[PDB]
Amino acid sequence: VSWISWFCGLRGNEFFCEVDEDYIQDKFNLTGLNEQVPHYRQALDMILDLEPDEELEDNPNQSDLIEQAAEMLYGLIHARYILTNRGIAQMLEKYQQGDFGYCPRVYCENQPMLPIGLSDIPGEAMVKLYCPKCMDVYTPKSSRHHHTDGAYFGTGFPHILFMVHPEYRPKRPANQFVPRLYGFKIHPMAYQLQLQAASNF
Amino acid sequence: VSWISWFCGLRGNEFFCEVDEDYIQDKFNLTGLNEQVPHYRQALDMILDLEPDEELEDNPNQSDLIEQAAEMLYGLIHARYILTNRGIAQMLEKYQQGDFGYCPRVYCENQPMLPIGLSDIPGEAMVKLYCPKCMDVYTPKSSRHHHTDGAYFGTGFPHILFMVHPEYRPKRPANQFVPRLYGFKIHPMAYQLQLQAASNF
Amino acid sequence: GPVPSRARVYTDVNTHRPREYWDYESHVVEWGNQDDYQLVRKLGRGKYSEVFEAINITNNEKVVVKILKPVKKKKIKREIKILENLRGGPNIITLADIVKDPVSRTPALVFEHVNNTDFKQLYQTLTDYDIRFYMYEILKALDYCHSMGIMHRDVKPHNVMIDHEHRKLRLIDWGLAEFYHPGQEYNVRVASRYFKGPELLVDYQMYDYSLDMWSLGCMLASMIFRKEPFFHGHDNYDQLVRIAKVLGTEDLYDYIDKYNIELDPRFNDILGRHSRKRWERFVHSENQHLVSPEALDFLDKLLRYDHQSRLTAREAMEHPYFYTVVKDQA
Amino acid sequence: SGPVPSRARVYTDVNTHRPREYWDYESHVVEWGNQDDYQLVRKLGRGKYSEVFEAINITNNEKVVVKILKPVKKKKIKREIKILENLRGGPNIITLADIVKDPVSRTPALVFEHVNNTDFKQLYQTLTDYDIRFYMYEILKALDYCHSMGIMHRDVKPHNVMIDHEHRKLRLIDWGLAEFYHPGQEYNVRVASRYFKGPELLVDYQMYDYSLDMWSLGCMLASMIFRKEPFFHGHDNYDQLVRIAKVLGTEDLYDYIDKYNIELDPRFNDILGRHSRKRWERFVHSENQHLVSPEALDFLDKLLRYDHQSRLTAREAMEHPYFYTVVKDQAR
Ligand SMILES: Nc1ncnc2c1ncn2[C@@H]1O[C@H](COP(=O)(O)OP(=O)(O)CP(=O)(O)O)[C@@H](O)[C@H]1O
Ligand SMILES: Nc1ncnc2c1ncn2[C@@H]1O[C@H](COP(=O)(O)OP(=O)(O)CP(=O)(O)O)[C@@H](O)[C@H]1O
Ligand SMILES: [Mg+2]
Ligand SMILES: [Mg+2]
Ligand SMILES: [Mg+2]
Ligand SMILES: [Mg+2]
Ligand SMILES: [Zn+2]
Ligand SMILES: [Zn+2]
Repeated sequence: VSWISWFCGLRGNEFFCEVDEDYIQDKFNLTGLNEQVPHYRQALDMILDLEPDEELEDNPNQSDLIEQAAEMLYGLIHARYILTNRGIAQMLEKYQQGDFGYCPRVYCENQPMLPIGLSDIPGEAMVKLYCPKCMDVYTPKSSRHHHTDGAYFGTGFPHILFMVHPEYRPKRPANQFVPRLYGFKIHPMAYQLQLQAASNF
Repeated sequence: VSWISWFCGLRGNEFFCEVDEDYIQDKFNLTGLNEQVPHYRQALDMILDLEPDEELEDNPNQSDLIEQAAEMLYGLIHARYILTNRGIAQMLEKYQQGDFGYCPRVYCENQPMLPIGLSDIPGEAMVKLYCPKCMDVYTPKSSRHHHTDGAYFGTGFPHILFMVHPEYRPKRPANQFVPRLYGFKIHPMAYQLQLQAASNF
Repeated sequence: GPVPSRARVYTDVNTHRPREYWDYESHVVEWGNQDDYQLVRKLGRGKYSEVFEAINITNNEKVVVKILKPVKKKKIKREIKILENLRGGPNIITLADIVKDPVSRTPALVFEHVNNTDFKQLYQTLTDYDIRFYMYEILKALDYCHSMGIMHRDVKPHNVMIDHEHRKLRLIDWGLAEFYHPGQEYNVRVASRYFKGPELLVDYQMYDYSLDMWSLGCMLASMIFRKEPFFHGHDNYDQLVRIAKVLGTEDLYDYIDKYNIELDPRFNDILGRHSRKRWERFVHSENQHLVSPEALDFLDKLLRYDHQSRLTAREAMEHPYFYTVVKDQA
Repeated sequence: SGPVPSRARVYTDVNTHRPREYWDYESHVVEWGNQDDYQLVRKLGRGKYSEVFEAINITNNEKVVVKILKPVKKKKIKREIKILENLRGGPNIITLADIVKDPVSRTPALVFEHVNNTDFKQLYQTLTDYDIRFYMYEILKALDYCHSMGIMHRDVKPHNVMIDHEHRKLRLIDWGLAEFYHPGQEYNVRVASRYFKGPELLVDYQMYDYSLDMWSLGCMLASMIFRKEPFFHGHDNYDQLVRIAKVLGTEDLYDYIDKYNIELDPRFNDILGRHSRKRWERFVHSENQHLVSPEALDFLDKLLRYDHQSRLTAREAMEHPYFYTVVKDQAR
C-alpha cells in the first residue's frame, strides 16, 4: 500500500485524484514550495514512498505537525497537477463517474459538478463544487468534504477544463422555476415591495 | 402519544408541522377530499385519535394501504393548513430554527430555506426547498426527505408567506461568484464558443 | 307561528323577471385567460377568500384579485351572478373578469382598483358634509341593488371603498348578497355582529331589503358619534342587549308581539328593563360638529326594531340630512 | 587542447559597446499594467513553460493574446521580457503590448497583438513557390534585425512563426529561448526543437552565434519546398545528427569536428558510420516539383552547413536569386 493511493482512498478525500509518478519526481513542477510548507523534504519523502529520518529519533512523537504537513504539500501539488492535460483527464474521468456529486438545483437536473476552491490561499476557504450548467458554486452535500482546503483544487480548474474540452459544456437549462400561487404568476414588483418592507425592521 | 405528534416526530418528517386540533375538527376545511383519498373515514379517524373499526382490528388486508393512506390525507390537510395565518406562523417558527435546511449556494451564505412542492398533484414530484435569497428551488441535502410528496406542501406556500410577512424577505446577495483563471476574468464569449463546440458532438 | 312580512318597496321584482336572473345555480361562468394576472401585494384575506393586489400585464393597469376557495358550489354562483347583474351600477364594484386555476379549479374574481384611503385613519378626519356626502353615495348604491331585488346583507365600513382623492365610493363584498323572494325565509347567520339587525338576533328568517338599512344606521351612528363600533357586543345575545340599552326595551317586546316571534328564553332572562335613551345623549365635545338635528332625526328613522317601519333607501335619500348634498349637483 | 573559439561574422561586437541596460536583463524591472483589463476567451495553446490564451481587452474591445508565464526561472522571465521590448516595433517582430501579473500568486502574464493565424498544419500544403519565397524573405527580414540587435532566437520553427495569409502578414513569436550574443562566451546546447537543432548543439559546442537560427531556417525551407515536415525526422539528439549525416554526408561532418577540435561523444562515431553527401535534387518528386528551383536548392545548400561560420547570414541570404521576384515586387 503506497502513500498516494492510501490518502486518496480515505473518507472525505473522494475529490482527490492520484498524482502520477514522474510528476513529483520531476523537480521542475515543485519549485516555489520550499518556504511555503513546513518540513519540505519530510513532506516530500513521505508521500514519495521513501524511508523516514534514518537516525534522527524515528519515534514519530507528534507527526501531526509532519504527516499533516505532508498532506499540505500533496494538496498544493494536486492544485498544479489538475491543470495539466494528464491531470484534467483524470478529473474528467472522475467527473464521468460523479465522484464530486450532482447540482443541488432542481432545474439543473442532477448535473455532475466539479471541485473548486474560492481562494488559492490555504486556510482561507474550504472546497466548493462548480456546476457547469448553472455556472455557480455550491456547498458540498456531505459533511465529509467540509474539512478540505479549497486551495488544493485552485480557482481556475473547472474553467481551464472546458478551455481544453469545450465539448463537455452542458446545454443551458431548458426550464426554470416559475413561482405559482393559486395558479397565478408573481409580478416582480412583489419582491421589490417586500425588500422595502424588510428595510424597515 | 397522539398520531399527529408521532408522525411529525418521525425521521424524514422534520418538514411537517403539527396541525391544530380544531382545524381538522372543522369540517369546513376538509371538503373535496372524499373521492381524493382512499378510505376517507379510516384515514380521518386514525389521525384524529379515534378508535378503529371496533372489530376486525388486525390490519385490514395489510394497513399499509390504510395507514399510509392516512398519511396521504394528513399530507393534503397540511397543504391547506400552512396557507392559513396560524399554519404560516408555525412554519415561520420552524424557519427560525432551520428545520428545513440552508441554501446550498455559497453566495447565499447559509440562508435558511422553506419547503415547497413543484406540483400540487400527489405522486408527480417530491418535496423541494425554496431559498428566499436566491429565489430558486433545490434538492434536499439528506436522503431522508427524498421520499416525501411535494403536494403535501403546495406550490405557493413560500410565496404567500412573504405576502403576509414581507419583513422576512432577505436582502439580495451582496456578492456573487466570479470565475478567475490565473487572475483573469472570463469573457462571456468563452461560454458561447464552448456551446457551439458542444453542439458538434 | 311567526307573522309573515314582505318588503314595502320592490316587493315583486324577482317574481316576474326571467329565471335567468334570480336563479344563480343554473348560471354558467365566462372563464377568461388567467395568465394575464400576476400577484403583487396582499390587500386582505378572510374565512371565504384571499384578496390580492395584482397587475394585469396586458394593459399594465392595477387590478384587485379575489381568490374564492371551494366553499360552496352555489355560493360562488351567487356572488358571480349578482356582480354581473349589478355590474355598471352606481357605486357598485366592477367585475372585470372571472378566471380560475386550471389545476385546482379554484376560481378567482378580479375587480377595478380603488386607491382606498383606509377608513381606519379616515373616519376620524371626515367633516360633517363629508359624512353626509358618502352616506348619500351608499344610498345611491343600496337603492339600486334593492331595486334589482338584491339584498347586500353585509353593509359595513370594511366593505365600502372610499378614495377621498377623487371623492370616489364603491360597495364591495357581495358574497353574502342574496336575491329577495317575497314570503321566502332566509338565514339569520349573516352580516357582521355589530351590524346585525334585530330580526337576525331574534331568529326571524323572513326579512327583506330593510336589513341593510339597519346596518347603514349603525354606520351613520358610528361616524357622527365617533364610536366604532357603536353597538359593541360580544355575542349574538349581548349585541341585542347593547341595542336594548339604547333603543329601550319598550319597543323591543312590541316588535316581538307584533310578529309573534318565538323569542329565545335566554333573552328575557338577561334583557331586563331599559328605557329608550335620547340620541342627544351620545353627543360630546368631540362629535359635536358632526351632530345636527337633521342627522339625529335621520338616524332615529334608520335604527328601528320593526324592519317594516324603517326608512327605505329612496326615502332615506329624501331627507333634510341630504339637502346640502343634492343641491350641490347643479 | 580544448575546442577552437568561434566568433560571429556579422554583428560581432554589438552588446560589448551598448549600455548595460540592454544585454543585462537581470537588472531590468517590469512595468506591470492593470490586469483587470483582460478576460480569457479561448485556449490557443500551452506548453512546458507557459499557457497561452486568446483574450479580449475589455477597454478597447479588441482581441489580445495572453501568454501566462509560470514561475520557471526568475531570470528567464526577465530575459524574454527585455528582448521583447528591445525588438519591439521591429519588422515582423511580435508586439508586446502590456505585462500584467496575478496580484495573488505573483505569476506574470504577457499580452501580445492578435494575428488571425491560418494554421500552417493546413497551410504549408497550400503554398505556392512565390508564397514560400515571400514569407521566407519576411523571416529573414526579422532575423536580420534581432541579429543586428545582438539577439539570437534559438527557436526558429514553423510553430513559432505566425502567418495571416489573408493580409500576407507574418510575425515571429516565442522569444523565451532567445538570448543576447556575447562574443567568446559559451551558451547552452539544450535549446531549440530537435528537428531544428544545429550540428553544433548536437556535438556539444557551447560557443555558437546568430548562425544557429540560419540552420533552423534551412530546415524550415527544406520542409516546405520538399513537402516533408519535419525534414530531419529524428528520435533523439543522436539519431537527429545521423539523419543529417545521411544527407549532408559524413565527409564534411568530421571536417567540422577536426576544424574546431570538438570533443565528440564516443557513441556517435560508433553509430555514425559512413554516408555519402546526397544531392538536393534527390528529394524532388511529382508533388514538390513546382516548389523546387535551381535557385532554391542553391539557397538551401548554403543554409544547411555543418560549419556555422560558413553558413549564410540573414542579410547575405536576402541577397540571393531565390528572392529576386520578391524584392523587385516592392516598387509600389
Ligand atoms: N377595488 C379595490 N381597491 C383596493 N382594495 C380593494 C378593492 N377591492 C377589494 N379590496 C380589498 O378587499 C379587502 C376586502 O376583501 P373581501 O371583503 O372581498 O374579503 P371577504 O368578503 O372574503 C372577507 P369577509 O366576508 O369576512 O368581509 C379590503 O380590505 C380591500 O383592501
Ligand atoms: N499573436 C498571436 N496571434 C495568434 N496566436 C498567437 C499569437 N501569439 C501566440 N499565439 C499562439 O501561441 C502559441 C504558441 O505559444 P508559445 O510558443 O509562446 O508557447 P511556448 O513558447 O511556452 C511552448 P514551446 O517553447 O515548446 O514552443 C501558438 O500556438 C499560437 O497559436
Ligand atoms: Mg368583506
Ligand atoms: Mg365577504
Ligand atoms: Mg513556441
Ligand atoms: Mg517557446
Ligand atoms: Zn447547476
Ligand atoms: Zn439561495
